[PDB]
Amino acid sequence: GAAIGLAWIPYFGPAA
Repeated sequence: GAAIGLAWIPYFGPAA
């Protein structure tokens, strides 16, 4: 979704 439900990973990097 990249809306809100998935707003934890950014810590590791959006383009992991």
